[PDB]
Amino acid sequence: LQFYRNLGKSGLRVSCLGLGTWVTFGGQITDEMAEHLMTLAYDNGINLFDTAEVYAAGKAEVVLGNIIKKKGWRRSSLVITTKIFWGGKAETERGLSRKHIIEGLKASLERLQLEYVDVVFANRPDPNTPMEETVRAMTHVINQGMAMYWGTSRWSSMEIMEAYSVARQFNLIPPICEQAEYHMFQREKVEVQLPELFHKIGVGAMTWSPLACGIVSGKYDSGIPPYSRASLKGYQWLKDKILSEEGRRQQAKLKELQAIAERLGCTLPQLAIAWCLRNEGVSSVLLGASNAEQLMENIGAIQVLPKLSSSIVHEIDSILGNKPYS
Amino acid sequence: LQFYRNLGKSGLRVSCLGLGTWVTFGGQITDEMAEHLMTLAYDNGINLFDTAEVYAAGKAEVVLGNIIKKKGWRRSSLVITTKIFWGGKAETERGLSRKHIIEGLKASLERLQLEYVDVVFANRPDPNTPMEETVRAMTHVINQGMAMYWGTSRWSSMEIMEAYSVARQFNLIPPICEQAEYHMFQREKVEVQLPELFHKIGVGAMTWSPLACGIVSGKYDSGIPPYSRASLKGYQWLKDKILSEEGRRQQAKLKELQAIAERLGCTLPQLAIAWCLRNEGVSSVLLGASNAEQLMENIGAIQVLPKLSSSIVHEIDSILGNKPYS
Amino acid sequence: LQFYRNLGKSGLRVSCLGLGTWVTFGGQITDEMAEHLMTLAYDNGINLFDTAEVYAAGKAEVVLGNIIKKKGWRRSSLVITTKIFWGGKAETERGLSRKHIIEGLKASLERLQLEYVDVVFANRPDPNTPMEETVRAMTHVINQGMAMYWGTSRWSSMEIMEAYSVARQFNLIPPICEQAEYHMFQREKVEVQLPELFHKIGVGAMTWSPLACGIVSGKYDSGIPPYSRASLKGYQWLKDKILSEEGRRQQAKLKELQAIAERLGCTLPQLAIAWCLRNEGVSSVLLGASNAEQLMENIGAIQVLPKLSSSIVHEIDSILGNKPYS
Amino acid sequence: CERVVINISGLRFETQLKTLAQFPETLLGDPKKRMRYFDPLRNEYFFDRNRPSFDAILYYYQSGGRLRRPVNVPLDIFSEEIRFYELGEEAMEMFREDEGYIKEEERPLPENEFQRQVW
Amino acid sequence: CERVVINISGLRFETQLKTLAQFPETLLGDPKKRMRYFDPLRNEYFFDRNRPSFDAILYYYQSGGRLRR
Ligand SMILES: NC(=O)c1ccc[n+]([C@@H]2O[C@H](COP(=O)([O-])OP(=O)(O)OC[C@H]3O[C@@H](n4cnc5c(N)ncnc54)[C@H](OP(=O)(O)O)[C@@H]3O)[C@@H](O)[C@H]2O)c1
Ligand SMILES: NC(=O)c1ccc[n+]([C@@H]2O[C@H](COP(=O)([O-])OP(=O)(O)OC[C@H]3O[C@@H](n4cnc5c(N)ncnc54)[C@H](OP(=O)(O)O)[C@@H]3O)[C@@H](O)[C@H]2O)c1
Ligand SMILES: NC(=O)c1ccc[n+]([C@@H]2O[C@H](COP(=O)([O-])OP(=O)(O)OC[C@H]3O[C@@H](n4cnc5c(N)ncnc54)[C@H](OP(=O)(O)O)[C@@H]3O)[C@@H](O)[C@H]2O)c1
Repeated sequence: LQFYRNLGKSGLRVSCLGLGTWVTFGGQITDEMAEHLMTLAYDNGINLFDTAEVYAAGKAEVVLGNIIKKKGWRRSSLVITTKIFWGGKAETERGLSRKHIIEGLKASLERLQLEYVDVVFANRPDPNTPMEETVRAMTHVINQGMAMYWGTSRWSSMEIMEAYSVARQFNLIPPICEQAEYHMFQREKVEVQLPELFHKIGVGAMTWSPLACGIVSGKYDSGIPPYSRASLKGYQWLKDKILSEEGRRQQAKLKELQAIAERLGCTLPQLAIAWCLRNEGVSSVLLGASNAEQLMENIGAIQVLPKLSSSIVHEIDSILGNKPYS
Repeated sequence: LQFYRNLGKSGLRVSCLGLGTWVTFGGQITDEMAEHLMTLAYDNGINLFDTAEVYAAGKAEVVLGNIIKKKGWRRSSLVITTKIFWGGKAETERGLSRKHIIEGLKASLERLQLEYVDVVFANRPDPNTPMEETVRAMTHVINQGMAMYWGTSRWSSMEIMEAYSVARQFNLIPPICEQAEYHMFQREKVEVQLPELFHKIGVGAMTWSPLACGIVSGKYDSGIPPYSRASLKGYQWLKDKILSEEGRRQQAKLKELQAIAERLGCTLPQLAIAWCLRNEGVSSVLLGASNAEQLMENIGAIQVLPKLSSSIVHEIDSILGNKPYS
Repeated sequence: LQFYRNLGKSGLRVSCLGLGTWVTFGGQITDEMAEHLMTLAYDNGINLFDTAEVYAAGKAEVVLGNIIKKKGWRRSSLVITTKIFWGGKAETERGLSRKHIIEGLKASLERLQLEYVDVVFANRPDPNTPMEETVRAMTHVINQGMAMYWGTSRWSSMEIMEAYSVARQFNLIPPICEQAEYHMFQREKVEVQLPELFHKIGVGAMTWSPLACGIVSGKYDSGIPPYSRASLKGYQWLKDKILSEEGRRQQAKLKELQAIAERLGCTLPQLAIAWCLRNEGVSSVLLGASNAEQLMENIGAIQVLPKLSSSIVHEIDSILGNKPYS
Repeated sequence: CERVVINISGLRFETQLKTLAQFPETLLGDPKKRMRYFDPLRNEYFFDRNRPSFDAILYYYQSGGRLRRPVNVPLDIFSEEIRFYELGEEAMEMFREDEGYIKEEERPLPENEFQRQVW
Repeated sequence: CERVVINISGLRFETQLKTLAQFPETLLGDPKKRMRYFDPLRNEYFFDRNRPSFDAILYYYQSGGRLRR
């Protein structure tokens, strides 16, 4: 219904759909495609773009940066996020130490050709760095105006709660967002644990992989298509998931869901993406796309949203059989 | 009596009259007129100049900036204020989010060709942004030395109290000022609610629209003169007020007040402006003027100030009939 | 076992061996040797390089800086430390006053040709400067991003505890590290007092002079070799130690230790350096070397580390006779 | 071990989260129930209630179930607090009988419910 | 709900503003009356008075009118 929404309880307003740059930018797709993909997302009102130092060893950032600079879009109209954790081969080039958060963000910001990102994320938790150091560094880079806000990714509730608690202890800035995985086959965290953090400390969920890497598109029904992600060099891990006992158990479930899709008169991907947004707990879904067809289709998930009755939902829940007890 | 006075309890000293730039600068009047209008106000001791990102879509700021730079006035002799809230058509270009306060003020400051403003205002309250984020952003831009101080505009007492309270909670900077509407037909807030905040937390009132957009000048007695504000493209809202049942009820009251005006040997506008300053609760009145005649006349309100006996006041109160029970 | 380890409990990761620049850089050895010495240490995985404003009156810093800039090593892969206390002949050019910490670090940073060091150290305690001023200055330079972290050198537990305590009092940054002397003939502090601070407030020991200035190499058995440190102009103090009653008492003890060395099939220096790392309380040992032979040998201490059984240790303890009661 | 700040009218109490998890049916033991009193600005649970009582309420959890009325707190007041904090009817009756109030020197079902002949 | 800090000789008390608004004629219930004891630096009302008593005074408001010494 509402295309824009507060990221958690922060005053930051995001389109309910964002465009990511994992696998694709500076990697799988060309820069021409990337530009086209961004221009499309932007012209349809998407203001949220997610990247990371790790993606294509910085190249995703270079490309995203170039597009922004080429199109001459007003910075105030964009919400750019980047994630920090893996920034190089040297020992001190990874993690959430003050040294890496600073050096990492600075390197990212340079590649992006931006003075700041809107949200900077801890890309995963760091058992080797005290919370206090991490929260201080995040608070430092915001105060340096290198970020507007900060967020966590793949942290547990306790980890997020701890970060928040430490911020209140030392009068620092709490995180506003957790970037968590969410699709029909990965629900536990976003559906049980995150809403409690949202109500308690106002942290919002910005979710990733709504098509579970393309799996939910159904395209893997008969195996590994050429030019699919599972087919790419260095995605054997995914190919293995897809062709596993559990991977197949899933594709069987897709066939049933496909029935529900044709009934609402939409594609399966649209249903799945729309399914992720079905609850106000989720602030935005980060899309992935290797072409303009995939993206324009995915944007269509929004039209599906009011078609998701509580009965269509209970129906999907039955076929999936993976609704987590709260 | 005292031409300069502390803005609230801050150490900032303002002329009891300021010159605004709403409607006029970069809009209704020419840049030559604007320059002349500023030079006049300045040479008569006015140090207070109010603008906003919203005004003439930034053009008021461009013009005010040019004048300052042309006349080569010493920055330390000027008190420049700007308001932030509506800064563009994109979703993230409005409100009091950290992102917009920073990007908004920065854009303003660029247009103005200044390194800082003296006071930055929340142009209205923002229900979509937590107080903490707003107070932090305001405190951030002051620490960046982009503003000397910050203020609220059109906030309620509770909203101002909340901002103050949050500042004390997190050891941030409380606001020093509320920019509120005040004229003979709009008294409630400035006369009841604001003095309590002044005595309690030292917030001062810097009031706007002392002539209720020109209405109090009496010039609308027989209708809509050509080249009056109500006549301008995009001020139908005002034309409608003026020609309403209540709008007319008022103009009838002006005719009576006009008697009191000729008795003190001053114009009606001078009485009204002087009437706003009659209480030490009001720190400054922001004037509007489309010509030098209007401005030089309005500055004359000061001579009227000692002529305002408690009996002249009780008299005005009777004819108006709108004195708010405290 | 583990070549990299957290410096104390900070997220900063250091090679268990670092290379210092005392006596050698810009002093005893040539810049060609210095470069070669650094390139060697670096290519063997050492990321830790220690210097000080005092060393060769700034010249050690100039040389270390040049090498870094010549080799074009990525800053994020290096951990540069410098110590501050003695920065010149004028009264205000020494100590831990806000003035000197700032001016001192800034001067160092300029010489180094770096925007920041990773850790800045109080080079010794300052009885003439209140703790609060020192902790504030250290916290200031970190916030200015001139250092990532700060540490103490030659402070007592109480002094370190006091610095920590003051940081918590005023919400500042506690120190992460004490740079203390540690070798077979100087054990008391690192073995008794520092582990308590590590467990309590997470301060790590980065130790210096593992060969007690070359003494532990055994090279002084028959006196003062030419081109040895004790032979250098301005190291009479050391020559005197070496040829003292106690200095000789020690060299006799080296001869016994040499037996243990040939039994483990390593040199004496390797045993001593490895001996310093034997306990997880020690985060890194800062090496000194006047040639590439001395350095490549010293790096070999790591191979000796698993050969240090609790019985080899009790054996060394007996011959030394200086194990401190805890 | 994560810790919890409970603010009873300005009087700050601190305990461990597991100390409270020891009685999951009580208000403070139940996340959904206490969620309503959480102040995100201060990271504490605020209760606009009786100060002298809470001492014992918190000690109940720490002691693993001891519930004694502080000698300076009236009977009717302290009882109301037990009721608010939802300590449970078991803990409540143990308190009732420890406080010095006996209602059942009885055989449970005889005196009250009795006779099966409606007549 | 806006909250109020009452400082009785260093002993900090906290209540809701509506809890006090329940008795508008009393000193603490009356904005004009308590205004005199407000500390803008600390955002609290300071009273240089008896500590052991206030406990009951505040409970009076919370209990809706119970006043026990
Ligand atoms: N916070 C984190 O740790 C984290 C982790 C991962 C990702 N992310 C972010 O989240 C974003 C999510 O991206 P994702 O890769 O996970 O997205 P996804 O929705 O799970 O999958 C997108 C991929 O599936 C295929 N696909 C997309 N739309 C399709 C359609 N309509 N029909 C058929 N196939 C379609 C596409 O190309 P193919 O042809 O190659 O299959 C695309 O690359 C990333 O870009 C990244 O920014 C964050
Ligand atoms: N904080 C806020 O949300 C807020 C809101 C509004 C304004 N403000 C500020 O406050 C300032 C107040 O300006 P205003 O427009 O409200 O002022 P005003 O005093 O209510 O009216 C000024 C207008 O009335 C007419 N007028 C002025 N003097 C006159 C005179 N002596 N005789 C006859 N007509 C006269 C003028 O031109 P015409 O010929 O066109 O009538 C002028 O444009 C603004 O410039 C702005 O900076 C702040
Ligand atoms: N925090 C502080 O107050 C403090 C104080 C002192 C030092 N430090 C730091 O710690 C570092 C430790 O250096 P150090 O001078 O104390 O080191 P050391 O290990 O005690 O001695 C190194 C010196 O002994 C000789 N040597 C080194 N390896 C040898 C080997 N394998 N065989 C025979 N001789 C060998 C070398 O040259 P020669 O031929 O000239 O003997 C070298 O200059 C310094 O560079 C400095 O950065 C800190």
